[PDB]
Amino acid sequence: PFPYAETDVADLQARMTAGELDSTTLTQAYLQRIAALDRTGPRLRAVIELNPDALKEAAERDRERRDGRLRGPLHGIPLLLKDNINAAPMATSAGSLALQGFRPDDAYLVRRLRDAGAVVLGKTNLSEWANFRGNDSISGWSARGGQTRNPYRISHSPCGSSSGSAVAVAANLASVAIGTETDGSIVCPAAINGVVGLKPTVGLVSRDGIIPISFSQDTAGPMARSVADAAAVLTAIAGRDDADPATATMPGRAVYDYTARLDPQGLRGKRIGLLQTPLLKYRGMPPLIEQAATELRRAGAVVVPVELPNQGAWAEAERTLLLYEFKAGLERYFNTHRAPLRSLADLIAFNQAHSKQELGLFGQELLVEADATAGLADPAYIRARSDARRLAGPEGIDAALAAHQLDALVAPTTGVAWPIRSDFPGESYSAAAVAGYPSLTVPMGQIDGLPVGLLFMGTAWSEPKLIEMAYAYEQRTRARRPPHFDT
Repeated sequence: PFPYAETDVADLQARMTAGELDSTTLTQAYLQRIAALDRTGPRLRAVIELNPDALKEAAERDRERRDGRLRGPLHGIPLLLKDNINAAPMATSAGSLALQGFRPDDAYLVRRLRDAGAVVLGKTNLSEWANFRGNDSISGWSARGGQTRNPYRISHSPCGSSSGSAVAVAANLASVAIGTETDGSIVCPAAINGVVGLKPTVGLVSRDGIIPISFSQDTAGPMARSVADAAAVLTAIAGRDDADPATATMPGRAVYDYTARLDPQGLRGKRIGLLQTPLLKYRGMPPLIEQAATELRRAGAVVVPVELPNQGAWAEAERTLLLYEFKAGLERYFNTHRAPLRSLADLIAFNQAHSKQELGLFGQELLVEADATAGLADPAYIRARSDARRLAGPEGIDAALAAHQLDALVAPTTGVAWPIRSDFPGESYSAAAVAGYPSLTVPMGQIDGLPVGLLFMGTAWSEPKLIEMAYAYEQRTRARRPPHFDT
């Protein structure tokens, strides 16, 4: 039994601080487990590239500790980063063969994690280009990283686009991980793999140094086995960055310790709206969501059934804004970091030239459609961006919260994992993604051995409250169960 399995960040830190564990031991333990479960054995393929300097980093953190120069709660803690996040000296490929030799400098959030003392173990696989490449795509697949597998049943999907990060955390391949979300890419794979996933308000965490899709919806976020671990990571990565204008829009930003919000009485006096959608009747779901509602009520919260105004009405507008922002953002990123590719057209041409390795399972229709967009000055785009944001936020999530004076909206995150070699109606997480509002999924059980999560959504900047509520729910349920491997 892995000696660090299911061990929280605070506990690992306590052990190292007591001199019973050091970063190099913990780091090498994870690396050995990665070799045994990710590269061989069940071949989870959650890790696309190891950091050659992982041991060096861990050893330096230990020397600093012995010298009495601690950096904080994450000192010596090993973590993994989705492969669309820049982090030297590894490549940042977004899973594409086109960027296999592209090794840009650290993204802002990575600089923050390293300054906090975290050890970067490596990069995790993701649906190629964060699943914004083609139609009928396969979640968790990329040309460079292959197919990531769900550890609860390796024949099934890990979902995406933060596939490797969710799987790695669920399989105890690292303490915590960082993923990114445009629309469902953090909370969906987190729920599908039985872990906690938190997508913050757009602007809380800098997007600088991340291969993008949408500046309107994109955001990095923590993935962990517990809410406390996710809160510790958020505390380290949140912050204003001059390179990302969205971070300047945050009201009253301060050096906030989100772990202070880990209140076991966090649901007392709260009001929650249980979203009514067909997902509540998903096979095997009724008992789980009913039990969750009961736990929330017993914890002191009022739970009332509500419908999200404009549910899905933003679909068309969102599709439009993503196409326009993807071309603009990707080309800006290529230029800023001097990538070997200079345009979206170059990428499209590359995949065609390497069709055997890149276009064998599905195409690149989204890249093609995005390349044909006029630009950000197009009236149609401006209208779409405005409509999507309005429908999902002010007239969506906010309208529901105001109608019953609620603190949050909850619902099952999604259905269960499906066979890889083969969209669940009623999902609600798109509202938070499109509104740029915070969402957080917590394990709430399983159906036929496959994890199911409980989703929490709130208005902009409500992370402190969402964490309090999610933690309170988690502490009285402790529903997560680790995956069982054959050998």
